[PDB]
Amino acid sequence: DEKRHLYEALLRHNYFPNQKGSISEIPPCFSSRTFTPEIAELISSDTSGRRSLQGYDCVEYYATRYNNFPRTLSIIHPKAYSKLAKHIHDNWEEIRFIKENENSMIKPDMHADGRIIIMNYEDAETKTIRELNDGFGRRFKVNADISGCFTNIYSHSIPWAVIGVNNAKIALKHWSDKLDYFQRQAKRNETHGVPIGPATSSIVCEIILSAVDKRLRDDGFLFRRYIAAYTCYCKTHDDAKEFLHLLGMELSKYKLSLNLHKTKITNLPGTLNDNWVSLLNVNSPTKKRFTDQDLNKLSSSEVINFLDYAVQLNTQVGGGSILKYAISLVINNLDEYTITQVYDYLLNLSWHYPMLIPYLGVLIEHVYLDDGDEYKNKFNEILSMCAENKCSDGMAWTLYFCIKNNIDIDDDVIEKIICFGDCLSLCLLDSSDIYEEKINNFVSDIIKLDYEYDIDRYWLLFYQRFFKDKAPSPYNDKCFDIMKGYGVDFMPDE
Amino acid sequence: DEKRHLYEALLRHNYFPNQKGSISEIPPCFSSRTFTPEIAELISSDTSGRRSLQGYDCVEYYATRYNNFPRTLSIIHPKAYSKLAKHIHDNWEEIRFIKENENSMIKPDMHADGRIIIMNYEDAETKTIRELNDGFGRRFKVNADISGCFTNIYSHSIPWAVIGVNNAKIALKHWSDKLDYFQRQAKRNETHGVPIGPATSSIVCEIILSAVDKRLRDDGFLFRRYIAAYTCYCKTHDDAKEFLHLLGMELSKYKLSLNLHKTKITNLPGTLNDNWVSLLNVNSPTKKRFTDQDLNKLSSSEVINFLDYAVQLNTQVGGGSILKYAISLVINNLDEYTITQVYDYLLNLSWHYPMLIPYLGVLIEHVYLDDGDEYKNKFNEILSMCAENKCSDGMAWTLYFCIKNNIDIDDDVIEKIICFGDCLSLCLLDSSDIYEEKINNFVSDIIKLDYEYDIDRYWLLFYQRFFKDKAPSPYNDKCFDIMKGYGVDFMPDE
Repeated sequence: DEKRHLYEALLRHNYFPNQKGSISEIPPCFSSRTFTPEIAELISSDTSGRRSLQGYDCVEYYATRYNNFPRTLSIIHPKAYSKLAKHIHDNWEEIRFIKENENSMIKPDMHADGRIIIMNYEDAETKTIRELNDGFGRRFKVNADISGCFTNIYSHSIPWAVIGVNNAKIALKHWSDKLDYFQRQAKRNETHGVPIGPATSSIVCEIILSAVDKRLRDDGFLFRRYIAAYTCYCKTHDDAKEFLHLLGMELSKYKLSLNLHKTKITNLPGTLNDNWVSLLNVNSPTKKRFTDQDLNKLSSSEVINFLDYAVQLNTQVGGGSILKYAISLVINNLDEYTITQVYDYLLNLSWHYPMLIPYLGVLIEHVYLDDGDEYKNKFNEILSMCAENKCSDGMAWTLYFCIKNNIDIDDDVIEKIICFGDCLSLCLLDSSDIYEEKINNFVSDIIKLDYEYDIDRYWLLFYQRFFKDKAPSPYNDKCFDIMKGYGVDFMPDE
Repeated sequence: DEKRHLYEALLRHNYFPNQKGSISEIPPCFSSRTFTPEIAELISSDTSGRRSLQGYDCVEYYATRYNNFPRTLSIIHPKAYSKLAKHIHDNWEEIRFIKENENSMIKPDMHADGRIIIMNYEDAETKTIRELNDGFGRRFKVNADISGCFTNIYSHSIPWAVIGVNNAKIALKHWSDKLDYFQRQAKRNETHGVPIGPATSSIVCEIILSAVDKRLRDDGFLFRRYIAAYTCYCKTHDDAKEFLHLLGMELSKYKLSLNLHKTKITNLPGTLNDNWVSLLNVNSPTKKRFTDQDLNKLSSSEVINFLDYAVQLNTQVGGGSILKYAISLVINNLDEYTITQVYDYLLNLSWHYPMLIPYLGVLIEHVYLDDGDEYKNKFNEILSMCAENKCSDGMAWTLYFCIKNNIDIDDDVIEKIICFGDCLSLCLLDSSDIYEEKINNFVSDIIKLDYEYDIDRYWLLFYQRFFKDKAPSPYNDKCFDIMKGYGVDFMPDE
């Protein structure tokens, strides 16, 4: 069924931040499968325990963007998440109108892997044909962005999108009001904001933005939405300015607004992709597939020169993720002579740009890591940099490389891994079991605070220790106990 | 006393958004004096009525910045504001540590006019001497900004700043907890955000940011804060990067963050002001005062050419409010021959840039407005533009000009003044009394909603109608009644 596929997707696949489909933002050690929908029903049914704080906090995760900026992905506390996912499942026949929207490019969809939200998933041919087809006969292309979107979505506006603003205000139960309550329970009983990364917040965002899409559609606008980005194709500048006005009205009705540093009108014909994308692909040494693998295999100077050219292009343009695109272009066709050189270049690029650390997972088997302890000092210097810059995805990926490849990790860099206080980093140090006593000091400092929001901020670490019998639950409810009795592990093996 | 001066300042002077000291963001028709502290005590003492919604909403006001961007100033609902101001007054001996901070340039201070928060108030000589004195011997100048500041200040972090994060978490009454509650009551019982414009939110921001200033001070950094902007003077780039790191830590401890599109390191010697400021002042035709007024009086071509040069400079740089600075340079020395020409140039500039509309209040007596109904169509075309662009300060200033100069206003532009739904615009239309019946339809649509937050969004309009006996109170509490019985008028005459 599609209800069952959504129920699997909300918990087994898209609970953790898993929207990016090329490389994940979270290392593959953390997996949210075995958190089955029946365990979510049992958690929702459980009513024990008393909480002194309204709502639940989230395990935080600062992922690095192309400009090294942090984006705070969140792992919802699972007692607050099981109710939210179960509510979205039970109400799916009244929610699936977001699937029938045609202006939302990334939306819930029955993906084969098990997910429902995968950004940048559709193939290049259809994307090109759509871009030309919608750019047919038009003069201007308007790009608009919602300012926060994740930051300031109003949860009380979830019924406003569903049955209208004034009908919902008069009505103040309906399914969308309980959805608003359950979404609020996900993040500290707070009206504004949604945790970034779970598909439940993507569904909540799609529900609110589908009314905006409906009103923009009914006024005859050619437009597409990519999460919070609206692209409009306009025969004249009348359409260009009036779409911006109507989008501003429709967002302001649901308390949202437009990012005016991201608004720009560009005369068609522009570029189907961004300009740096075609600059890289035109100069890519892999741009032609030769149908024989020896020809497809690249040389040392070819890959290195393309990587230098990508570095200059990112310094000179910087409009997008130039390094990640360029590295994905050359990463899978490396010859054995290249692997050490491109590996060290990736070490250089991963230090300077910590979002490039996941690509280091491709080469680690082919590179002989023992060497003369060069890579040993490299990964620790990266770990120190990720501790310094407060970057969670680079820290977690580097620690996944350190435990998976058994490379030792220094004490002084751990002094800042423990002091940074990223939860997912501390779960990796927790799964190592060598640093049991520095982990114990941190969790004891959390418990001695007697602040439930900090325990909810480190619920993944606390649950991993409780499931590994190294600690008891810090909660008086049965949620951790129902998780552990059924075998829920958020750091599972194969 | 200073307690009494603060008590006057919170309500009589800095209740309404009144922080800018050159030209106000709100027209002078709206004045918050006669809202005396004794009326605030009587409102706080009153306990009658029942509210179905937690907290109170605010009268909203989208003011236009230099890039035409809106900033949502708020007028707090006065039942939620009287308690907040009275709480800040009673606790002033425990709050006045923000006055003793030396890195906060704009902070509570006993100003002569009656205010405590006036940005851009200190004289140019001291500012120059400070800028050179702090730029003594240093290589780099770091500029950093808090990302939202007003948008995402965490109210629960008000005790965290006051007695420490962990002490406040263990303590979960103390004065800062009730301050957090009263600040939450100002905006819809919401944890995040502060209403922009009242001095109570400036005090709340100063309380939280003073701990950041204390920690940055104790680590030996030369830095200054302008609301949410940190400028640091650094002997090397070590200081430059480490100040950014420490400021990021101290803000993240109190849940804030750094605006990374506003972070930049510039090698000293840079510019004391911004570069466009010296470009305008070097080319300003008023840059030398001649001690005789006939020499100080400017000609037609001089002012017009400087205004064109300012328009090109703003198109070519755009880094700051070039038009407002240039117009303030020439506005007060106009000769009688200039006044019509500079008036029409200001009409052109006010249409294109609606934040320049307040300068039209200087020239309106010297310009013969009857004419051939040219200015009549001008102010209505501006009113239509302000309705279209959803700009509240331009709308309110243009309406203040229309009622004060008795110039007629068209029906079709009022069709969008009523449809925009800015509260302060509708209070001007309300004070006119010609459009009593279109106002009545709007307030009846608000009341028929039975949503208390919309009534709180238009509390100023509702109170003005109730005080003018044109409508009854829409509240079951006595707050409006205690206001009206003592004569509180938010649109007072002289």
